[PDB]
Amino acid sequence: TRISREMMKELLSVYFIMGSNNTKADPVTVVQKALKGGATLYQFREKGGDALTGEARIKFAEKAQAACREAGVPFIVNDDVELALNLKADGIHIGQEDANAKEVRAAIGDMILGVSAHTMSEVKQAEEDGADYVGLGPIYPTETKKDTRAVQGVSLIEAVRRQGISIPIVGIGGITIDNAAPVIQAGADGVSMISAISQAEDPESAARKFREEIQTYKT
Ligand SMILES: Cc1nc(C(=O)O)sc1CCOP(=O)(O)O
Ligand SMILES: C=C1C=NC(C(F)(F)F)=NC1=N
Repeated sequence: TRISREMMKELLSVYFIMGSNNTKADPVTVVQKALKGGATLYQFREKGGDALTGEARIKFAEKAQAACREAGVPFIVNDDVELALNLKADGIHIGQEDANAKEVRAAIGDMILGVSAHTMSEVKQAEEDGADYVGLGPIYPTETKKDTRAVQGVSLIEAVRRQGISIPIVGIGGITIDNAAPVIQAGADGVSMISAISQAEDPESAARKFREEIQTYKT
């Protein structure tokens, strides 16, 4: 069957997202350090300019997935349903324009399904379509993606919970160790980030601090 709501919420705690172009250091090493530090979930997101393509992309994906397996953390693939199926990934994350969530849910069996949502209606539709979790953002100003909607703070998260919507939620967009707390307090089940860890001088320590911080506010 699909993942349980309870387990999904635990996995979203410290959700690290990264592609080879999000760090000036060795990509594979940064991922391994994030996992060693405490990341509870990892998403393979290789996009933008200078992104790896073809065999080079697959090899990185395979290495990232191996680090995830060895750390006992699920491996999520961004957008590429075919790759997710080919690599036997633990899940897939899709956006609003990328595909038809209902069709993706049917094609991936019981894999974890994540959908990016930005409005109340999108959140409700995602759950109805079969999503196991929703990614809401950008919470704070970001420069890593540079193709996001306007910053929305934690007001939408609060509104969703106020209505009684219980779907697992992860916040994303400009999240740092210093602004993560309010996201959890608003009702999110975790925080997702790229730069806060990928560009940190000490990725392992960064993930560790996030782990402790999220644990504290979820308690
Ligand atoms: C991939 C992505 N999506 C966003 C959204 O708002 O949907 S924000 C984002 C990435 C931002 O990375 P960082 O943690 O470095 O700000
Ligand atoms: C654009 C995105 C928004 N949210 C998430 C996640 F945090 F994983 F839900 N991933 C993305 N790729």
